[PDB]
Amino acid sequence: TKPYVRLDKNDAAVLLVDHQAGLLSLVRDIEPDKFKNNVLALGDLAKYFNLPTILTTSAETGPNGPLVPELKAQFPDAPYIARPGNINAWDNEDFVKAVKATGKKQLIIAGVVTEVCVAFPALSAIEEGFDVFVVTDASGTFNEITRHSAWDRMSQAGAQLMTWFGVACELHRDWRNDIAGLATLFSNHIPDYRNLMTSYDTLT
Amino acid sequence: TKPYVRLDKNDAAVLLVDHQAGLLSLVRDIEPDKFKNNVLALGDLAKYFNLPTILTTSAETGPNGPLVPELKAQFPDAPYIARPGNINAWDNEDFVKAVKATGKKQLIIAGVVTEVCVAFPALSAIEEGFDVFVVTDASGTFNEITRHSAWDRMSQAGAQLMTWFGVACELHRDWRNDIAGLATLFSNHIPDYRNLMTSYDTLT
Amino acid sequence: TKPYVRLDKNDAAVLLVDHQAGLLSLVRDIEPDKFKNNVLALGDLAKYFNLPTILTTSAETGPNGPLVPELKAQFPDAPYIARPGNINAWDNEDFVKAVKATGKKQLIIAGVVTEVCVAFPALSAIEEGFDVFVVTDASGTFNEITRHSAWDRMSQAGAQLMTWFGVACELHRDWRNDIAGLATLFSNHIPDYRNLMTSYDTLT
Amino acid sequence: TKPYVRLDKNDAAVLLVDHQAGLLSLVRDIEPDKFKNNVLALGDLAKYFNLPTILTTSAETGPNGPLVPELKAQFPDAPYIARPGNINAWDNEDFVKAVKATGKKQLIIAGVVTEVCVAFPALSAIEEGFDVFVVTDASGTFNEITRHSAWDRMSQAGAQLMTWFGVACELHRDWRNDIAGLATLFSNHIPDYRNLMTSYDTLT
Amino acid sequence: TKPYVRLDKNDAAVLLVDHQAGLLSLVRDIEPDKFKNNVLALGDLAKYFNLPTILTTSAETGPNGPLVPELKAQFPDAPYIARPGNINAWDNEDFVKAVKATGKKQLIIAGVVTEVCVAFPALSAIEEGFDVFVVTDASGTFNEITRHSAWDRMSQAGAQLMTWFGVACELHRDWRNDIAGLATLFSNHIPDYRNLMTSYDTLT
Amino acid sequence: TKPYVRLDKNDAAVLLVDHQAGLLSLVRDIEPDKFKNNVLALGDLAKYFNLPTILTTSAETGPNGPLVPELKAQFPDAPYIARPGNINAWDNEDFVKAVKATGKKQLIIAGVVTEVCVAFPALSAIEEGFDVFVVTDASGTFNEITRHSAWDRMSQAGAQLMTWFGVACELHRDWRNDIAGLATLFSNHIPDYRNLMTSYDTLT
Amino acid sequence: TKPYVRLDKNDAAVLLVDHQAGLLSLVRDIEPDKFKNNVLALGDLAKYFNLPTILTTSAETGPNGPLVPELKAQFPDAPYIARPGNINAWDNEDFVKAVKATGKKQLIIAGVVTEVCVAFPALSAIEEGFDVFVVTDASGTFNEITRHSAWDRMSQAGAQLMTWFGVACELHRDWRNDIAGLATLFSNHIPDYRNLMTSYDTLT
Amino acid sequence: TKPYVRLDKNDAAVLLVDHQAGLLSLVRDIEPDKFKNNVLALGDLAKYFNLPTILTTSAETGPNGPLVPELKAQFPDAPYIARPGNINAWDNEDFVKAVKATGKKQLIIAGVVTEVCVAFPALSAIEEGFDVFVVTDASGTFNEITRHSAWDRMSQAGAQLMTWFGVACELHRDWRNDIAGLATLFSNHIPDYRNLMTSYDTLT
Repeated sequence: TKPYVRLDKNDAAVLLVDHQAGLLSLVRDIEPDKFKNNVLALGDLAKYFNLPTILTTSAETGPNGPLVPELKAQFPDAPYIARPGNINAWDNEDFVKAVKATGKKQLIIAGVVTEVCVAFPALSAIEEGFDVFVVTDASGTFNEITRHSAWDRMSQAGAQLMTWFGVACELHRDWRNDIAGLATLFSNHIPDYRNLMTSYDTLT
Repeated sequence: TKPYVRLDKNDAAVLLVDHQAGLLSLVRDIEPDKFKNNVLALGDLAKYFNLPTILTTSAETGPNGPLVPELKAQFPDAPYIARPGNINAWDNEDFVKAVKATGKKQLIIAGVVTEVCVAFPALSAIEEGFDVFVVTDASGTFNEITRHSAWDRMSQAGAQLMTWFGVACELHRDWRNDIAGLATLFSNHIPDYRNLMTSYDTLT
Repeated sequence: TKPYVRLDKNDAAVLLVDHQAGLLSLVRDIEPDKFKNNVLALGDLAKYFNLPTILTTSAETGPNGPLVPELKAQFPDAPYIARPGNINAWDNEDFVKAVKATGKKQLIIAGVVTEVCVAFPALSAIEEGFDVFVVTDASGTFNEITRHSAWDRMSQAGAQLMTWFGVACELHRDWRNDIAGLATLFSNHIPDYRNLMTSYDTLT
Repeated sequence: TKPYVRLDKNDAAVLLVDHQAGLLSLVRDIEPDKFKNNVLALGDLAKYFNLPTILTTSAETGPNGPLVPELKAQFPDAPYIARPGNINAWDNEDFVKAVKATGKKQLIIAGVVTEVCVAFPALSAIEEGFDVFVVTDASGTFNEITRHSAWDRMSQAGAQLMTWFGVACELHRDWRNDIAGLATLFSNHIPDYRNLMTSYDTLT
Repeated sequence: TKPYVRLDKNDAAVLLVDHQAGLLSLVRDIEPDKFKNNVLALGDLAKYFNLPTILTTSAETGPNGPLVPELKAQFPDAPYIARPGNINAWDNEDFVKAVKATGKKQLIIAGVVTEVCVAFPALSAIEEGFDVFVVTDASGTFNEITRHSAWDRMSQAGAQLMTWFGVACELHRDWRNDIAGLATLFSNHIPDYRNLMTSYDTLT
Repeated sequence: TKPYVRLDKNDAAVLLVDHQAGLLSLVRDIEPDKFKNNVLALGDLAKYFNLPTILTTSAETGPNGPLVPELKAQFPDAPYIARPGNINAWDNEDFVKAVKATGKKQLIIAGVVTEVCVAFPALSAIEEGFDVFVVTDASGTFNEITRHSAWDRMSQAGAQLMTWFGVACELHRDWRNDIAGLATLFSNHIPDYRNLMTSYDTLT
Repeated sequence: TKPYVRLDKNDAAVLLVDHQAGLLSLVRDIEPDKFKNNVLALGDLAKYFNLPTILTTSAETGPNGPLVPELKAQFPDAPYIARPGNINAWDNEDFVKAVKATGKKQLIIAGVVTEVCVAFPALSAIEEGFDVFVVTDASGTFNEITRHSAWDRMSQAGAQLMTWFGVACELHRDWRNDIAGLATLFSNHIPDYRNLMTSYDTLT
Repeated sequence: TKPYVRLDKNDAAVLLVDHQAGLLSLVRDIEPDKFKNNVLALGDLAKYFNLPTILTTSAETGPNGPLVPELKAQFPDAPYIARPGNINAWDNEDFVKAVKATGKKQLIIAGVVTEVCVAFPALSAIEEGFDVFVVTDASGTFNEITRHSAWDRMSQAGAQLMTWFGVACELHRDWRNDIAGLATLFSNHIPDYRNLMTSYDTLT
């Protein structure tokens, strides 16, 4: 029937679009403590799984502000495309070149705002033949209407809507591949899971 | 794959349907301060991008009331079709004529109520072969159920659900085309963005 | 493109499924004051537009309770199928016979609970070739999850999700067909509209 | 048109995935009192309808914890696959073997978390040709975003989204098949229905 | 300890302040169907218990609009003070004179907006020595912040916050005083109670 | 300063007012699964701590319905006052005589609806000198406005607003008094605690 | 009884504390469109009623940012105290001296964040003998918990919780004092009122 | 008037009650990411201001679980009272002796669950003459009803309801006392503030 097009840690690249200091103030559909944790979780999983990662920003030398320091620090050697004008990152030639240079068929995309910086390149990438996976809990926007309208638009085009924990699990496939590593990622980003670990660890 | 059918500032017309004084009191799915800002934002972007715009009202000489003054004042030369009876604007011959006279393939539609004044002509237009883009945050209705039911119906038919900021960004494409102009539109309609500008401006 | 399959007052029948006194206590996804008004609005529009209407109940001589008095009183000559056991009304031969006897291609369906008494016959009817329109604001269920899951299932099958005011507007098409009649229906079921009428009437 | 692919009590198996003590603490999209009742309702209906049932857990000898006692106690002879590493149950050979051994075409799936333990095997099963029915109110996850993203993904693939009461009704088809039995299931899991029964019973 | 200052049907007057057609459009803290039902319930109970009732409006010949027709029709002989400018009804001499002429110590107050038309006269009345009971569910305002701030202010001054059903029960005291009358009031304004009545009646 | 007037298991009585099958359908401020669990938790703790308990109903032979079976079954020897007309239970002589016969200074009260069946007797009791503790999560009403207004009124009079778990902990004081007993109460009424217990037990 | 301590336009001063561009990004308990409108409404009413107004900022030459431009522009001659370190404005000598120099007994306070920049000086002022009125809808903070805790603290101390429209009406007292002026204030800050005005005006 | 009883960094002690790994799973009134951040923020501010801090746990060798690792690690020399049975920490002699040994008049309290582990000792402390400040956003419970009922009870007794950021600002008083220190605390626990800092720093 419909094939299950699942994330393959050897055929996926991560695109982090415009998670900038100024732009994050516009994010109100997901509260800040949760949003910050989710964005950092996504960066950590990209690093953990060793997925080619591409960073891009929009007019960072203005109100939009610089890329949040964590991402910059975490991916010092990753392609960093500071777009001076193109709103849709896919319209930037350097950006597309970097994406295609990863040689990956699957693109895991997250950024701000959801309906512009994520949706535009997601739609462009789908037209180009890529398998697109949107991390909806690591992408932010004005409110639930701007968010849900974007979800509808991306889903309609064929984008798979996923969340960071789901992304990590589909990529990892098996705990035995590295229990401690995945457990650390989860403990660092899911207070409830960390608590379960604490109790289990002190008891055993 | 699925082509990205994106807004083209040279191939799009804006249809503002029944944003009337009386009818706005029926809008309860989007709070008034946000709704007013969004509707005015849509009018401002239509003017900014110079998109052929069509205004229409339903039984304005009754409880429905007159078109909100801002729109009337902003588009004094635009086609203004006061429909005496047709609920679906597409059933009004003058309305369809005005729409087709714009010569635009893409129609950006917003109005009240979402499930009637927006959905009916959106569905009619899709049947006629137009590419329809619904501005969900500049369209209002009774509640979330009447709204979401309409979204489902329009999406099912092929309408692209968008929000005003997304619409502006897809139309503009590149900041460099006119930075100050887009920045002004954003500053006037996004308090958070205006604040970022204020801080940046006083510092630089 | 996709044809706009709109309600035709001459080709539509209304199916009111299990709006029973006991069963209404299970409805918690739509608050009671709004739900009661919406159900009565649907009955009033069915009567106003003279649409063949079919009433049905499930094990009414038990906890489920009798059909709410208003509907019984409003459609004294309509087919009334008290199903002794079949959960999906479409599984009741008398019910299907009554539906087909209306000779109508379009079926406007509402009832309780949304995911069972509305969804089951809606899906059965779609398989039989009928054009189905679900009145989502006149159908009730346990909570938003049971509701939204049902919406997804019905939409997936091809059901058009609509709300009562939208249904009335698509059926009427033109105010001039009978202004006072439609205005009365609206005034009786939309407090906000009634208020607009009051102000307009005392002023003119 | 689209066939109504409805649950058949003779052609359906139930898969209960990772409803573990530790993992249930991660469920925050559905409040605990409702979630517990729903999960137990699903187990009770599986038992009532005599549907082949498969239990599976993920790294139960760790923070994830043991399967909740109720399920273990209710299905002592059911296949119980304690997966030591595979996140997607479908990747476990014993699990798939047990599923296929039931000889059932329809799979009713529920578990935690929705977007991983339910979605992954649901998608895998759809690819294998099974008719999948997801019990959305007996599956739990972090929040509404992780949940709704998963719903979109499963629906997109062809999964039918259902809720436990709907599942029971589609399976039973007719009250007369066993009134007391279904009534007991409902009374035990729907406080509102139990109240209707109490009043009716004391009066009659 | 603190005395229970309860409503006495022989020492209470009802003040209905500014429930006008225009002003009701400003009420967004309580949805319209519920609000309409609650206001009409309060009018019905005032009439039922034969309580001296005072109607008052603010600049009714302007955007504020006329008093909702039902109240005017229900209390044709009640004092009706059309205030031409005084915002706080207590500042209008005719209004205060009317309140004092009732000879009642207890004042049941409701109106729109709650923080102005209800709060101002309630605070004035408390200063004057009256026992004030505010009907919070028959008073409307902009949002929950304007509402809750007013509740705090009124409660801080000593006003007793009540809701229409509670008001009716405190006034009635005993069902046996007139079962049918109170039952009718409840049936007409509480859909859930009406349903209970329908089931009970058809069975007995 | 202000003395901590805490629950004393030897000086407290429990008043369960009108938790009737019909009346529970009116409870919409607290969802049914949680509400049922909370009411049964209060009944369980009253039995566990051997507190003198008084059951009372209002017009049970009518739409209001019988007392929920569990309470009747749990307190077979408790005073059971079927009030034929008095809305405020304190106005019923048998009720007050029973309360006073317990000899308890502290009264733990819960019932439906909170603003009438709980608030009225609570206010009456406070006037009489009793220390009143309202169990807000085992008392139900129409919505949050009817609930919060009642809380304000009760708190204003001096009632202490508590919830069942807090009630249990304040009465118990020390785990060591009977660990297993309190643990069982908690396990039976708090799914999260039960899960903690399951994991801990299987591990130790 | 308790005196109604109402706003007197001749004995009130307005304190606008820290409505800075940077600090406004921290405000998430009230959405931005509404918040901006409310802050500007308060500034407009302060100017309209000619109330002595005091502007103050905290570390404006840093992340906190400059005062929003509108307030600066609207009150060019008002005392403007840039506090270099004192968090509670009352601890700044110039600030207190300015407040006392107004000679006003009543202080209308608003600012960000509500639990610090508003609450601290409000509590200080109350201790000093001033009558404090907090504008809760023109004060912003992190979330509803930080907000409601502050309301509790301020109310507990004796502050009167008000909202901008209520503030305007209490100060104005009578429409006839200047109908057009108050009407303009309302029209500019309440979309629903503006709509009422539009319909009324076009009709008359 | 009422004195402003403000936090004094030299006369305040911090009581962290039962923030245990198991018990945190019961916290559902505040989402986990925010709750974790708030608890860690309170621990950080207690350490920053060098306030005598007391850690206490309830039956930690059981389902309740161990104290979250961060608090243990942050306060290695703080009194740590493992209570073997006393639910209200004030009933534990070592606990009270430790509180009194600090010599502090003001007690900043936080813990889980708010209506038991925080409320009980807060009420006990108030009776003993202490000035109690409850950190409502670093205290967790089952839901909003259990939370708000506790707030009411604590406030009624005289406790001051505060939140961590407010606590930090009231203790600090002046930025100049140590700008970098307070800024770091804020940056580490308020993503919005951190973003403001990032933009400001890169620009200056």
